[PDB]
Amino acid sequence: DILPCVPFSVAKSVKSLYLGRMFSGTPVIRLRFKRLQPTRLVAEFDFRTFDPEGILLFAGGHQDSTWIVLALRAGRLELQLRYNGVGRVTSSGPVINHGMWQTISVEELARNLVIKVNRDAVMKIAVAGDLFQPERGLYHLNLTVGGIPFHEKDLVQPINPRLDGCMRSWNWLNGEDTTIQETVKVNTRMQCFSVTERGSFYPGSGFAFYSLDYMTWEVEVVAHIRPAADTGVLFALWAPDLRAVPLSVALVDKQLVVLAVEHTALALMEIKVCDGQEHVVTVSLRDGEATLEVDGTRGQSEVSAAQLQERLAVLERHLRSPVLTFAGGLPDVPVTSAPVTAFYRGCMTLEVNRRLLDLDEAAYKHSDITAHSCPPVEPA
Amino acid sequence: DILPCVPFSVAKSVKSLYLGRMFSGTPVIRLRFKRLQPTRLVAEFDFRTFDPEGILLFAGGHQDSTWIVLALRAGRLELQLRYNGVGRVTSSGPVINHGMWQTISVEELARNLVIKVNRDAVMKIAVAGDLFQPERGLYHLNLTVGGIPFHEKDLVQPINPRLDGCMRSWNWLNGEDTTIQETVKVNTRMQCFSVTERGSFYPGSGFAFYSLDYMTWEVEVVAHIRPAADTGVLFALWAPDLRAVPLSVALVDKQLVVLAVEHTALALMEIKVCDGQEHVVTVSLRDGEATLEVDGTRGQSEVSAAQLQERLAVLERHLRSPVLTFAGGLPDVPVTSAPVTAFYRGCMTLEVNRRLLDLDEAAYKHSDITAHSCPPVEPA
Amino acid sequence: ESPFVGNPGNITGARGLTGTLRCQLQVQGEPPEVHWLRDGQILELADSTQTQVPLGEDEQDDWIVVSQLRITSLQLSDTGQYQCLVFLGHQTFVSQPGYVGLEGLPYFLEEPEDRTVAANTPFNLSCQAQGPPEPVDLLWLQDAVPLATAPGHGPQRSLHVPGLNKTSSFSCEAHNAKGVTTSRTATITVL
Amino acid sequence: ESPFVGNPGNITGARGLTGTLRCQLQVQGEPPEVHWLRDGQILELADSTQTQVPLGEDEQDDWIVVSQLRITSLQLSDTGQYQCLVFLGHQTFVSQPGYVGLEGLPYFLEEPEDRTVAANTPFNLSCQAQGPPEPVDLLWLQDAVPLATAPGHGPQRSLHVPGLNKTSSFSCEAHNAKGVTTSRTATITVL
Ligand SMILES: *[C@@H]1O[C@H](CO)[C@@H](O[C@@H]2O[C@H](CO)[C@@H](O)[C@H](O)[C@H]2NC(C)=O)[C@H](O)[C@H]1NC(C)=O
Ligand SMILES: *[C@@H]1O[C@H](CO)[C@@H](O[C@@H]2O[C@H](CO)[C@@H](O)[C@H](O)[C@H]2NC(C)=O)[C@H](O)[C@H]1NC(C)=O
Ligand SMILES: [Ca+2]
Ligand SMILES: [Ca+2]
Ligand code: NI
Ligand code: NI
Repeated sequence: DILPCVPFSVAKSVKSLYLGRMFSGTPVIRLRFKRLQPTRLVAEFDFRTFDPEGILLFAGGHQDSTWIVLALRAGRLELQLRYNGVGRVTSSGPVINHGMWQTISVEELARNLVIKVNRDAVMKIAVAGDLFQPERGLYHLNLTVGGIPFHEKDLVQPINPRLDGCMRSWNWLNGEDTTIQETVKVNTRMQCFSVTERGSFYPGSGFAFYSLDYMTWEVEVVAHIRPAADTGVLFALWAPDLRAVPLSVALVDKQLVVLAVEHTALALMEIKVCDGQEHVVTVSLRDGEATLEVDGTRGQSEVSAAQLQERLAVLERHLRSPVLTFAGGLPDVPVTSAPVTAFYRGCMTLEVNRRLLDLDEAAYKHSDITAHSCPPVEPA
Repeated sequence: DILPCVPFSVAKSVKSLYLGRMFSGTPVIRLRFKRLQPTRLVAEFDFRTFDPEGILLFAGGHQDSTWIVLALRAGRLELQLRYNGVGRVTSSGPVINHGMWQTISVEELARNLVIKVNRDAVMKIAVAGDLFQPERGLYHLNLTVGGIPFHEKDLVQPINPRLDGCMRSWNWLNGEDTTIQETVKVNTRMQCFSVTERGSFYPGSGFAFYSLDYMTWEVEVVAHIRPAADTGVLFALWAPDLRAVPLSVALVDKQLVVLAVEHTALALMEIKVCDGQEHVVTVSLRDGEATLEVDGTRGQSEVSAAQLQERLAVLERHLRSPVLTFAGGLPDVPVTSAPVTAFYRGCMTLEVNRRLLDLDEAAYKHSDITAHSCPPVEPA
Repeated sequence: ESPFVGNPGNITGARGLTGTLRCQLQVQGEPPEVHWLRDGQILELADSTQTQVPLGEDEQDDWIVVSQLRITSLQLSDTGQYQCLVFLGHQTFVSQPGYVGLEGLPYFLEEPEDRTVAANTPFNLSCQAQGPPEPVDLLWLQDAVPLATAPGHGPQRSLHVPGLNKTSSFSCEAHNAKGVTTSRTATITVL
Repeated sequence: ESPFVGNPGNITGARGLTGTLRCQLQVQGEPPEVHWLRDGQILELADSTQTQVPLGEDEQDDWIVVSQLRITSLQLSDTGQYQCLVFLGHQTFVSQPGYVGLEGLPYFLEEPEDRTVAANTPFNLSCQAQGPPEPVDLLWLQDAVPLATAPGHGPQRSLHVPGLNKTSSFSCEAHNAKGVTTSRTATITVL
């Protein structure tokens, strides 16, 4: 049994609301309002985030009727409007993804639509109609949080709805009607981290993977990490059909990183994983070269440029076919399929081929992995 | 130096407001509202008390113009109205002086005046006009708490304004404008006891006195007490002109009560003052008899019915003139003026001549003495 | 079993009061729309607010629905037994019931009116007042003076004044288990 | 010395915003009435609220007065330097000053109007907008499309359209240090 040699402050916040709980982009909350008389829409809440892109809330009727969406794009507030076919999108205000709490609110003051950050206005858009719609002697209006009722492809300007942000002190159309605050108390999985530092956090229970092309052929991985366990798969390539692990970087003990192709190593390097410090593991591969650096300090290989070739030759042959790129772990493979196979537990940001991996952009992110927020290292 | 052998929970409550702070019946707070447009009066607050009589708040204009007063009389809510000479007074609702917190509020809903206890209405009085009055293109209205701007004799139905009650969670005409809550933090003297038990509390720093007649002649004192010091004057009579202490009951050590006339004792009785329990000291005097009981158990005199007469003879001669009745202490007299002369520190209720002494009815109560509330005995 | 987990409570108060009833069920996949039943009938036009929270990873796992009916200005008709209703297939489900009743101080229906009568001439004033709760005891006042020992005693709903040799005024308190509501002060002008 | 202990702060915000200034002095016996000065002049008609708290045992000992001026719908004129004033005998006392300034998104004065023009005929639309703060950069849109790289660039206050062979629509954003406020969408109908 492996244990956390460097635990983190896994302290939630019962009074909050996690908008990134579900990778499927389903709204974490859906409200449906039926009101007797005309009603002005007013939503307000405290919000904290690092994720530069995401959906805060949807409010309105049917996908192609009339609605509004308040979102985060480029770390700034974006507002999309559809008042019957007529699309529209606006963006302004300050930076929101600064990690500090703040107050955001949308409302139908006058015949405009006003958006405020910290009780101060940033956007005033003119609209011609009301969000609440008359249907059978009653006015209705739906409101979803952290996601929308339909497919992003039908928005006005598509966007990856997945938003790893926290929310609290909410008030939907005036009322404290503690109904949400109640279930969120019972479901820790819905609360956020009390304190959030930058990066992506893996709790060591799942993985995420992408369909990346590596075709000559390159393979550059840069993994800023902050382990919480002595062993665990950082980066890795997987061949589905033959359940093979073409390439893989990981941690093991004593105490060191390890580049490898299938069941055989290729280079090692010692690291003090249990000092809660940010290390910069970096691997560079292509026919002829196969180096592994840790904070700018290569390690001695385990091959011989002779064996190293009866490997890179296999690797580049694997890349001639579909290959899933895994982060943090590997599907169910036999223990002898690679040097390490257990899940990584800690903070880790990956750069794969000069590109930065956005866990919201993956093909599949295990749910307990936080896309853009890591808990702090509990100082003992 | 004498020390508290039985301390009490002298724990205040920074978030509260003491309405009985000043014996002079001056309001503990005075608000003056100048408003641009017509304004509905609305006051609400949480209130706790044992005192059966007192003034909660005054609201309105000049003494003989138009105003309202919400008060406590007979432990119930009383409302007095003057809308230009036309007096009026109403009373209803539940008991208020039960010692538990509650919510009271006055407001000008409709063309009536509504009073509620725990968000539920108890009194709805019809009025013909508004409390805010137009003066120089502006509407005005004064509001005093725990007292009135004028003399009780000018009310509509006089009442002793002195009210020993606590207030918190207030809101005057809508606003949290933490202005009161601020100074009350800096002035402990304005906060109340966190927990309040029944009785009157003497902190041992002053006294209270009345002008009671004792003319034959009687002198029956019944003092339910709960000491906090081994020595101290419970009851006492004082002759101003000659600074004499005609009669006096007190505590001394060992550890016992002591009836006395001027410098000479007359009877003693042991008591376990330091067990924080309620004792019932009782003294009965008149020519011929002079007994002292403690929980229904007399003590042996120090006289001889011969000396006891060359005393009661002096006493009844003292009563042939003006005599101030002191509770808890004595003015500055020479130490040899009586057996005990230091102030009593603890809870104590006095019955003088089949009549109950109301500290609010005294001629002078030192300010740190709480008329109808004693702090609890801190269990150690 | 019954999808419900939380049943409506009860709300009683004076006319005008706004309050809310709420039931909360837990279902499997895509939550049903929850309706409100009052006295066994369907409430077609009423303010309600449903809060849906997905417990699973998809929209086909367990959900938590909570619906709260809101009564704005509580009047008399809104009085009754209320309950939640959800359709799960061709089947039907109802929540335990909750009851909402009107209950406050007396409400006047008629109050002493102002009059101007010839001296020493007889006349009558009136003073009706309804509950609930009932019964409501009346009690007149002349120049701010009770005309009887206590409520319910003396004239009520109709006070006969034999005559007045000078302008006077009458009030009319109305009491009931909740408290008291005094009427306006009528002024009788003499000639 | 000066009776004051607390001086006014500062309140800046958009038109409409309600806010409050407040000074708090401490005096000896029966507190004075506190007035408000704006730009050195006396504010005769303004919402204010004085809170007096006696520190002594009588009304002749030390008092704590706190006066707060409240500005309801903050408009332009309310802008200035504000300060408290109390008369202590024939003498006079003023508080440190506080300043209240208007500052929010752009305010339109003229917005693109709806029109119905003959095909391939020229016409013009207008779009004025004031601050503060200034300067405010304009930016048109055609059928939801910018007609320039960024605000301030391109036509402004007056856009000339050479002609339209089909009904189209124009908007007009207005930007300034605070943020942006988009105008209504004008629809030009072609014949
Ligand atoms: C608000 O959202 C709800 C979804 O909860 C919509 O309800 C669906 O409406 C369609 C068409 O009316 C039905 O076919 C579905 O079966 C409904 N689902 C449920 C659970 O009732 C509703 O239409 C939306 N209303 C608005 C504001 O347009
Ligand atoms: C509100 O209370 C104030 C405070 O006492 C009253 O002001 C006094 O009014 C009298 C008569 O106009 C003046 O002679 C005094 O000089 C005032 N004192 C102060 C401190 O200004 C005022 O009368 C009350 N307002 C009303 C109409 O009830
Ligand atoms: Ca995102
Ligand atoms: Ca009293
Ligand atoms: Ni069917
Ligand atoms: Ni003068």
